[PDB]
Amino acid sequence: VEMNWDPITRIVGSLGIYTKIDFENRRVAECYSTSSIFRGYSIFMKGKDPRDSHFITSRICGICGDNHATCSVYAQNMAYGVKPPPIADWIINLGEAAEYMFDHNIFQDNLVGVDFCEQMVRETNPGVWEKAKTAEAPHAAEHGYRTIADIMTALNPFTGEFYRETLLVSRYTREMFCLMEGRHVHPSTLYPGGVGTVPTIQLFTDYITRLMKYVEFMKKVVPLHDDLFDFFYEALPGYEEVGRRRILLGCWGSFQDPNVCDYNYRTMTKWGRGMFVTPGVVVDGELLTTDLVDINLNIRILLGSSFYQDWDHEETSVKNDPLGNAVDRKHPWNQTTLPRPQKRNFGGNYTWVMSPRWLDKRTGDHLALDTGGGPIARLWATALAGLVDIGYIKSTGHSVKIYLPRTALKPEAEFEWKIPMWSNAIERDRARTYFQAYSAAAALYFAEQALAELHAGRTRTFTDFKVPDEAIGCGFHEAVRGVLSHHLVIRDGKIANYHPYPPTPWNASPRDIYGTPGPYEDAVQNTPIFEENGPEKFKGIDIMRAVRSFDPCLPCGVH
Amino acid sequence: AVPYGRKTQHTPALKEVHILWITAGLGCDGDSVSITAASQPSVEDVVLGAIPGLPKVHLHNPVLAYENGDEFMAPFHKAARGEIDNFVLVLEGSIPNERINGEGYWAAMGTDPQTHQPITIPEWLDRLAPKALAVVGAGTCATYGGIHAMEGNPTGCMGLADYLGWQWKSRAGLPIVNVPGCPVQPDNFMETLLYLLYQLAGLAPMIPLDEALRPKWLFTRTVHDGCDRAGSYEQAIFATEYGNPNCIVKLGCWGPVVQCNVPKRGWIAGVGGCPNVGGICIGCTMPGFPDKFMPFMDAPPGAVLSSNLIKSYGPLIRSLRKLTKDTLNDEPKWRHNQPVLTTGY
Amino acid sequence: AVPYGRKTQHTPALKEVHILWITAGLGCDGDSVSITAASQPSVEDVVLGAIPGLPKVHLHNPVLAYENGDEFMAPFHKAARGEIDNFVLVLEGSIPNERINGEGYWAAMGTDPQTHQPITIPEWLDRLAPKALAVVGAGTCATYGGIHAMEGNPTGCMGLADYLGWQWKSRAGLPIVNVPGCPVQPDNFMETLLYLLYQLAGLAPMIPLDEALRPKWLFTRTVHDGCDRAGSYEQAIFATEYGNPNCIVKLGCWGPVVQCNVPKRGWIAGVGGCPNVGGICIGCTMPGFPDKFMPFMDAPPGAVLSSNLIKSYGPLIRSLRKLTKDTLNDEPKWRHNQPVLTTGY
Ligand code: NFU
Ligand code: SF4
Ligand code: SF4
Ligand code: SF4
Ligand code: SF4
Ligand code: SF4
Ligand code: SF4
Repeated sequence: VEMNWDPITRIVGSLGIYTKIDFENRRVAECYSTSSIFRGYSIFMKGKDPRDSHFITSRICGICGDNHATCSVYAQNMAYGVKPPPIADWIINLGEAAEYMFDHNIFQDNLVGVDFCEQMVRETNPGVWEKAKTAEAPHAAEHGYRTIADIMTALNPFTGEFYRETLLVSRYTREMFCLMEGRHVHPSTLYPGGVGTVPTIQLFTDYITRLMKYVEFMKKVVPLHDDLFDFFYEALPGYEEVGRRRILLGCWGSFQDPNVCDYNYRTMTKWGRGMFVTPGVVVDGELLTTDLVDINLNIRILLGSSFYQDWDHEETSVKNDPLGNAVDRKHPWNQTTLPRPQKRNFGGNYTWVMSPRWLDKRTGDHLALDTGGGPIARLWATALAGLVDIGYIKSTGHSVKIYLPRTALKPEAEFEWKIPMWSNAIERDRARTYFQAYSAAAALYFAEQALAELHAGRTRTFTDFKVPDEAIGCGFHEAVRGVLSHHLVIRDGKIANYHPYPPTPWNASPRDIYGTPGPYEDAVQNTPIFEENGPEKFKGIDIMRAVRSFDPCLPCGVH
Repeated sequence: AVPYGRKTQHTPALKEVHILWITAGLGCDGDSVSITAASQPSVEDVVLGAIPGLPKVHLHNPVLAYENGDEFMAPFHKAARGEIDNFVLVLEGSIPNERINGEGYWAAMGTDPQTHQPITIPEWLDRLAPKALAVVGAGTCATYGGIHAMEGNPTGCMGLADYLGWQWKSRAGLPIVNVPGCPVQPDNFMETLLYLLYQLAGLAPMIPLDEALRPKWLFTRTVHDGCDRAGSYEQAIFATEYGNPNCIVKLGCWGPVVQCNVPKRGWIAGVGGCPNVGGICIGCTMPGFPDKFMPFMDAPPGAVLSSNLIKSYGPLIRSLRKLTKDTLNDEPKWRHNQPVLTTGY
Repeated sequence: AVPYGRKTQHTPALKEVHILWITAGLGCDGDSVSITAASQPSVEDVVLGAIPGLPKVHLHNPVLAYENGDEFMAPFHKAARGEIDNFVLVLEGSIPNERINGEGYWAAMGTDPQTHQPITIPEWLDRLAPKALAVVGAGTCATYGGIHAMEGNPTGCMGLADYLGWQWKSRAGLPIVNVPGCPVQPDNFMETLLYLLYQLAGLAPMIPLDEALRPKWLFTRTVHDGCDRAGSYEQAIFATEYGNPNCIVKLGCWGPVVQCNVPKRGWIAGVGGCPNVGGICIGCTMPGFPDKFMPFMDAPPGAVLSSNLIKSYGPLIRSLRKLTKDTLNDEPKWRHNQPVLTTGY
């Protein structure tokens, strides 16, 4: 049966999912994902002043742009050989934490939530609604909803009590964000070498005051979502199978330590570790790298199924890294984007999204590493590292301990996210909620550090720099949806090459030359069909719940 | 049972309205994401009809919609046929040049069963545009082409005016409505949409736009006109490094020549901003954006002339302010705890 | 069952704190009513300890107090008996001169348990101030005497520093903390109060104050340095009547020589203010208030000078910007739906 949905709504950008599904066996045979928008950032960025990168790259996406700006400012910092004042990177962390808090919350309860709301469940699984009404939520003591069916109704678009509330929560978290970065989603106060934000006791007062409100909100929302997700695991035994794949997770680190980070490629190994979200490839249940130089060098962009001509006969610009290592040709630093507009055909050429893969030195495999969301990839990597000791966040090895102190109306709370044993759709969505507590927890620590710098009197926020005539640069940063890299090249004082690679590019990619599936495809293929409808009226909610788990973002995906 | 006072409730001239939102233009979905930050009025305020007397609003926006895929597109395709007589067209993202192709597409939404062929944005436009009540531009991309109409771009894209004509009027006499910004300032768009819901209902006059088709009450005054760092400008005190609280014109701010209300209005609930909080204006709400502003972190040449200007009287007019501020930081003589009153009583 | 995170929670230096709020000064309680409007932090935020690691707060303020009459004054009397050590004394209103009496009183709060007479404000201060951990003046009345210490006032009243002495210190070393404003700006006070809660917990250095005992980070910069009409000031565009969107210095504004953050900060949640929304600044946060500012609606003497001078380069720079803005309202030429691309690619 040929069932396809395009454009897919309640995601960012124009996505299309075309599939072959076996009803009689309740299985998905094939699958093919496709974008329809190409803008060509790598193209028109060439020849521009390097200092303009973070402003321009921010427009890559309307929901995560601050991540590109940050990631871009990281790279220029490297290229220009400049380290911003310590208080400036605390400020940038506080900003990015708010970005997590905002994005995951608006997406979880207003975009993917609709997939779980009453109206949909009563159109997809009229039986499950009947089941849902009699299931009492295990944590009604913490979130006041008596039954899973009540929670579900609370998610109906615009009418649902919790639906309407999270809109409010997305506003004051954006306010928070704006205190640190000026405006959302495209920052105004971010620069290479520091920020323009004026550090005052007021600045951090207005942030902490709003943060405390987000913290208490999470004491309600963590249990609220565990109960709704634990339900589907109990309501439909085995549903774990939907949207699962091998543990092929990428995490390129998050918040950074001005105590250690000087933004040099060499020392990038070290302060790569000490990031308050430990970077690493996890595969699979096992963890390979503590080093970004390690993971950086192994990145390859393949092209088996994309509308480009490939840069075989295009001149390389970077042969070695700043530490002498060898650099590949299909690596972003040496990439050249030739846009080839052509008719769609799922036999070979059917998406503007390139096919990034990773290289295991041990095995010689080019696996389609994914983010999953990717708060899922993030949490998994950190738990293993056992390297982050923030108090609010603590890594044991088997898990990560998120602690939220007493607010005005609730007492303490701790949320230990244990490795899920599985990488599925639900556990992703489960992870997204847990990371919101992570962000809120982390943000509490950064506010401390910042206030020290302020009380110490060290309030310079910008360190002057000079644009080299010849330089390279790499930016590593975990976006909302997962791993984000920014590879910059400077020749004749201008941008010779610039390629941003957000998390979506991976997840939405098709199969490489080796033919390995696109991270949606493998997850949407292994996906069973626990649905209660046959093709005629069938809307296919189970595949949608799978793609939306990855938290797709097609502007990031094609750029 | 019909309560006296319902007589104050007058039915809108247009009972309902459909908002066809095309986000599949060349751009991010920043203007869609942005408007969910509004409060004056909020996006749920408008759908749930919090302000009575306005047309019933149906919002067809991909990012939020309940319908999916082919069912979501159904209202779009219906309007194309002329079946819908109450839709306003909102474009977000720039219009790609499809003539430079070809057997492919730069941007599209709705794969079509007509031939299994993806529709291009230019096809959608002049298919829906001449049947719409109004065409709204949401974001500097859709209005003027924006960042994606940059020098050296592959798509050769453009704004709604470029494509339709700067004198193009809808089938209801409404010129193109341009709400620029990157992204659109939340309240700005919701203020404009609300204004259109008022005009369509019959309660307001033709929306006052300017020569670039921008809402006059939002885009007339310049950024500098509303910037609080303008004091330090007059006193010839200019920031040497980013992070300083004084004027940053020498640091990249084009504020004196850009038409935007952010500094005066704030970004969200009075909180955000650009130069008023240390972020240089890069002119993101202008037609010339971004090419006529880069490199961003360079001083605008015009500023260089006016900055270097010698204001001789400067340091002494700065003196009496000091001298005057000193007489004002001391209490009158009759405030004391002495045995006798000395106020004048 | 203690979790690892508990190690992050530290016990405040001072376990609990009392705030004795004497409103019985020559005031109007506007400063009290004002802080209920705050949100950064809110009053109920402090009272419920929204921010961890701070001293438990017992707020004794008449306007909100559950306790009534004699039960409300209990902790006051007990603190003057030296039976309370961790209390902060806040005063709101002017301090009267009870030395020109006489039988009777200008102002009293509690009742003497022995003499059974009303207790005057000076008497309360002598018993409480030298025992207090800190003495905070809330409003211009309590800081500098304010509107009630006006020329010709019958009570001959004054502010804290006048009564207690400008170099007065508590028995914890803290100087008088003046928070000017009529009324105090809502978040201004809660931030000062919040800072003091941080200090007492040993989480922050001594409260930085200027020579007038005002918090530095709040009252250093003038009204003018934060006025979003400063723009029209630099370009020499002054309003001549009151509903006018430009500078209003010619109409009564003292902003250039008044130390206050209101226009920059907004009144409540960034919404209001004074000259920034068309209300002249009358210097209600200054020692000289109100006498050195009257009449209010007459332009300050120093203003006549300033405005005239900069009428020189006003015209040129204005036309420079108007012409430049013209160029910026024109799109780049490479935006069009022609058959061949002309972008550069
Ligand atoms: N989060 C996020 Fe973006 Ni619209 C993605 N994928 C990227 O950097
Ligand atoms: S104007 Fe800006 S926010 Fe809007 S679509 Fe364009 S790049 Fe995105
Ligand atoms: S920072 Fe910009 S808008 Fe502000 S006063 Fe200066 S040049 Fe003008
Ligand atoms: S950069 Fe300028 S035009 Fe753009 S939102 Fe900021 S102040 Fe407005
Ligand atoms: S400072 Fe003003 S608001 Fe406060 S008591 Fe005095 S007159 Fe009232
Ligand atoms: S209205 Fe007042 S504070 Fe504002 S710019 Fe003018 S004189 Fe200054
Ligand atoms: S009159 Fe002046 S000092 Fe008083 S609140 Fe207004 S701006 Fe502040």
